[PDB]
Amino acid sequence: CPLMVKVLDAVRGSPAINVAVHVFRKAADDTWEPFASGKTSESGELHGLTTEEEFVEGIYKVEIDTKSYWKALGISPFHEHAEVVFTANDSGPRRYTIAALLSPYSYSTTAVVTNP
Amino acid sequence: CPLMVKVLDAVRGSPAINVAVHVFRKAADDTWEPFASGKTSESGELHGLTTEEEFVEGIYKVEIDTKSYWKALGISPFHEHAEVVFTANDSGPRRYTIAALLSPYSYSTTAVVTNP
Amino acid sequence: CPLMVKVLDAVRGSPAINVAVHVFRKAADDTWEPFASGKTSESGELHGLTTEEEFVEGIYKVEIDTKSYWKALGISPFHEHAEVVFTANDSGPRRYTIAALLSPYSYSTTAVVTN
Amino acid sequence: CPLMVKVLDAVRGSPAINVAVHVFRKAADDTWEPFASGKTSESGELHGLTTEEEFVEGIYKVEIDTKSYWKALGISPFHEHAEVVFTANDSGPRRYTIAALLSPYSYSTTAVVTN
Ligand SMILES: CCOc1ccccc1-c1nc(-c2ccncc2)no1
Ligand SMILES: CCOc1ccccc1-c1nc(-c2ccncc2)no1
Repeated sequence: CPLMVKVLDAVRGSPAINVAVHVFRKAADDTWEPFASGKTSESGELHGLTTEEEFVEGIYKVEIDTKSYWKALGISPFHEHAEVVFTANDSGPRRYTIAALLSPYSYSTTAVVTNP
Repeated sequence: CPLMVKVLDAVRGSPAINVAVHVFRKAADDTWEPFASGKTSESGELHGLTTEEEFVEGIYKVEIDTKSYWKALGISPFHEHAEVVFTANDSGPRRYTIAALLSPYSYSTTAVVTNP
Repeated sequence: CPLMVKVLDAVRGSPAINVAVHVFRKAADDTWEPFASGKTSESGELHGLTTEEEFVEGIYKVEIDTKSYWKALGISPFHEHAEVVFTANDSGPRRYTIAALLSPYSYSTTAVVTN
Repeated sequence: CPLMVKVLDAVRGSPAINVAVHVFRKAADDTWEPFASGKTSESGELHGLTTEEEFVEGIYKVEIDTKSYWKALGISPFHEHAEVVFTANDSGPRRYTIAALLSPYSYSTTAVVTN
């Protein structure tokens, strides 16, 4: 519930299904520790990444594997991935949705942050 | 169910709440006939605009009143509105989501079209 | 020089070349009167639309013929066109650039207003 | 000339001026080595990053320091930075422009790859 990812396809006008997403958290030593991962559903959504307990304050990186998606539709895209890096939960727990809209040579991302 | 509008605020990182939306349909005489209207909810969504019966084939215009939103947050924006114009249901009934992401000097829009 | 339009293609990663663009000014009776038009260049730009003398405060609509663009590339598009509607205000900077980034089911637009 | 970066501000409708940009090339051991950097100009552009000789095929990362930008304007931002990661491929056009459109909780990026 606290971290959700939504991915849309701007070419097809559809959810981007079966998109791999990897989440990292910056460790004390400044390396990126694996935090969670998953694949978007048939609605382009990925829930279930983490729990309120696990999702502590920190700097998080959400890596959306856009290059496998375009190639596994038969398209050679420009970007390797879309990376979204942000500090989370630094004034207490929030719920974050990271949304991404994909084209072969472009993407946009936005965050929706709500306080439960 | 067949036509939904979702509006997000890129400054606040939130749904864009209480955004007025007007939908028009192009008439035989090439004028824009009022079709439906409403306001986004606290989740930035507007459902209930039309029914499968009412939502026939045609050219539709979804006008999102972005200028009242920015001003009624105390911001003077650039655009008068965001207009999304498209042919609908021309190969049979589809479900359309029109999404818009707003900034004072910019917006983006995408469509998600699904076949029930 | 006061009004320029820049159009980009998010599918091919290129300027959107030979796109028709029509500019309208809102008239007293709430109708849209033709103001300027042209086709984007090889760099996706359209210059020469108006002059400082002609470009007075008011409500303008920039209609980009995205459907013809995508059709000419063999790609099925969603929108009839992209329309960007804005007020020109003399209290703000002098030169307006209307930029649009096109995909078949999506577009993005922004204004760069500079002195 | 082969690599340019353009940054725009969607809140103010202007170029994003004096934004720090760092470019990295991926090394054999999967680490990111510094390649080029600078600050955007008054037109939101950064030229002069590299030369044709230096800019070989590979994986590049363009990190835009969006958080400092927004802080200097007094605006609370979401992202630490914006990172654009791509492969340079010689089979495609010669000149790369990486464009980014910034908002406090969102950004858009596109590539314009031309000859
Ligand atoms: C939290 C975002 O959730 C959504 C949920 C349902 C449908 C769409 C979205 C969504 N739309 C956009 C959007 C992307 C590009 N241009 C305009 C809008 N980003 O996310
Ligand atoms: C003001 C002229 O604009 C430009 C001039 C030169 C090159 C590129 C651009 C440009 N990039 C974008 C853009 C839009 C949405 N997401 C990312 C980028 N819009 O315009």
